[PDB]
Amino acid sequence: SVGLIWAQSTSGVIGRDGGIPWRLPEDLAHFKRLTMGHTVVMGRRTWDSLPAAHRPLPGRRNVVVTRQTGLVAHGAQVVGSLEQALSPAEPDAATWVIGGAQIYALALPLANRCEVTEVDVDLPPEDEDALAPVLDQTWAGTSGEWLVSRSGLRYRMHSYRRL
Ligand SMILES: NC(=O)c1ccc[n+]([C@@H]2O[C@H](COP(=O)([O-])OP(=O)(O)OC[C@H]3O[C@@H](n4cnc5c(N)ncnc54)[C@H](OP(=O)(O)O)[C@@H]3O)[C@@H](O)[C@H]2O)c1
Ligand SMILES: CCc1nc(N)nc(N)c1OCCCNc1ccccc1N1CCC(C(=O)O)CC1
Repeated sequence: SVGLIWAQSTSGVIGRDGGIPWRLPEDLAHFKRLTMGHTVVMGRRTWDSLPAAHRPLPGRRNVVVTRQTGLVAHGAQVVGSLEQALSPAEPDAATWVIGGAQIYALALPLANRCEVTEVDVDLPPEDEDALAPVLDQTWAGTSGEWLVSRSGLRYRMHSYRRL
């Protein structure tokens, strides 16, 4: 089982200036609950984007997809392709692909699940933004209710499964 998990603005932005252009504690907790104890696979730019306190993601096996021989920043297992990242795999549990846009594009054809947090923050897409992948007719989804964060932003979760 391969799942993609991401947070996006309503406009579809996932990344800007090497980071995430909002702060949503409730999404961080959701992401931690879904991924704890599992393998997380990410692109190398996302690895380098993590705040140092959070790299590697504690309690998870951190796999980083790169074309380089290895990385200066410690704590990852490097692989040269998504296929190498995914096999061997943890039994009875998802491997989670946690970004960014390039790695989501590689993983989308292989995935069985997508877990999306939508953040109602007004962020018109800018030229260099990383955007969320678009889901085609092979996906069926359900959506939770709109929630209000302690910081005032409205957000909600969408969950998709391959038909
Ligand atoms: N909102 C969210 O949920 C979320 C989640 C994660 C990240 N983000 C944001 O997304 C942005 C980063 O995304 P991104 O698309 O620029 O980068 P990315 O997917 O994180 O990483 C791209 C890197 O992955 C490696 N790579 C890509 N294709 C490969 C392939 N076929 N084989 C081997 N290695 C390959 C390359 O590493 P090398 O250059 O080392 O070869 C490439 O530079 C940041 O803004 C980050 O904050 C947002
Ligand atoms: C939460 C962002 C997010 N949200 C959904 N829904 N999906 C994703 N793929 C995703 O990006 C994860 C990679 C970037 N994380 C990240 C980026 C910037 C600051 C902090 C973090 N971290 C959050 C998770 C914390 C942990 O889990 O311990 C540690 C700090």
